Amino acid sequence: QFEVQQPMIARDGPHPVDQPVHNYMVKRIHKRSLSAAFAIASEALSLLS
Amino acid sequence: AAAAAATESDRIAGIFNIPAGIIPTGNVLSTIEVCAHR
Repeated sequence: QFEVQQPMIARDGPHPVDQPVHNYMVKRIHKRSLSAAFAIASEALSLLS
Repeated sequence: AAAAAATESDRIAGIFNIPAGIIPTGNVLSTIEVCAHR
């Protein structure tokens, strides 16, 4: 959630007044992952026993 | 400096139904919102 406000200028002449503007931007969170390979031989298990 | 009168600005804030004791005149740091959906 971001709320952003935009500055304006007080003006005159043959133009009606303009309204200040809010903007409410939202971005959805993008999920990802990574993994890597890591192998252990059998005899190591044999020795851990 | 002052620009439009700070006392006048605070009075104008007060009269229009806002009971703002002190109108900030400086740097304001709010908290970004993180919304989670589970």
